[PDB]
Amino acid sequence: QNFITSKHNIDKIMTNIRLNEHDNIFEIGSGKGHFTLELVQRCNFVTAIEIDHKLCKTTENKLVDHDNFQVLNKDILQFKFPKNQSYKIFGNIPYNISTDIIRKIVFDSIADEIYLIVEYGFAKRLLNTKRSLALFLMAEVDISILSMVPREYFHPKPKVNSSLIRLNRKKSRISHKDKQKYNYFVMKWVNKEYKKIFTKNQFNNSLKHAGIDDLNNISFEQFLSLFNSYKLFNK
RNA sequence: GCUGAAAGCAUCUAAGCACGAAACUUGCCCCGAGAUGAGUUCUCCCUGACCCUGGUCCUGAAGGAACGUUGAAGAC
Repeated sequence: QNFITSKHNIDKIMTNIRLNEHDNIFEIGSGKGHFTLELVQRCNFVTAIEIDHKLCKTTENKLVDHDNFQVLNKDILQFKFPKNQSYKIFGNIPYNISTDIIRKIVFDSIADEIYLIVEYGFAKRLLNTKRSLALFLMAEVDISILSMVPREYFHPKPKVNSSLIRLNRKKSRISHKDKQKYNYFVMKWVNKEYKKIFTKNQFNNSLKHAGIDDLNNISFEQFLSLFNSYKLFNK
C-alpha cells in the first residue's frame, strides 16, 4: 500500500533526487514501477529488489524497454553488496526495520549517498540527540532533510506526513580502536549514569571545557569534544 | 626531551636525570575509637570483722539518677 502514482508527484520528488549517470543504484522496493521506470533512465545500472513476486513481474514487463538493470530478490535483511564498487544506493520506504535496514546502509555497506522517504516522526525523532541509535548513526554519516513529503502523495493515503532524508558518510574517528570504547561511551551516556564515566571533577570541568550550558539540549560537535576529553582523562 | 651503548651510526632508558593531562592524593571546612583491630593522656575514690573457707555483720566513697525555676536547646 501507499504508492505514489501521479507523474507530477514523481517529477516533483525527483527534483530533490541527485543521481548521476556513472552511478550504479541499488534499492529496497520497486513499488508499482512509478519511480524505477524513471530511475532506469537516470542512472547506469539498477538493482531492483522486491519482496512481492507480482510486483517483480510488473516491474519486469514495465521495464522490458531497458536492459541497463537487473532484478534480484534476496530478503533485504540478508542481501549483501559490492564492497568493491562505488554506488549511490537509492531505496524505498519500509515498515520500521529498527536499525535493520539502517545497519544495512550505515553498518553493513559503504553506501556513499542514500535517500529515504520516512514518516515525519522518524524525521524529527532520530534527528534529536536523545536517542542512542542516532549516536551510532552520527558516528560516521550525516543526515540532511531535503523535503517534507505530503501524505496524499501515496495511494492508500497515509495518516501522517512524510519527509525526504539524505545520508552522506563523514567518518575517520573511533574507527576500530576506540569503537568498543565509543559504544562503552554511548550506552552509559544515553542511560544517564554519569559516575560510571566521570567522577565529579571530570563531570564538571568537561562541560565547561566543552562549553555546555544545559544538559537537556546537546549538539553533536560538543559531544565529540566531550568524548575527546574523556579519552584524554582515561588515557 | 639531555647524555649513552647494547647493536663503531643512531636513540627519552637498557644506567640516570628533567618535564608533563581542567587527572589522583594532600594543602580549606565538617562528622568520626561500636575503627568489637573497641586507641592515647590528666585527675579523683574504695586499704573491715565473724563463722567458715560457702554463710552474716558493719560500712555506702568519687559521681550519677530523680524533682523544681527555666533557655537565643527542643516534636517526644
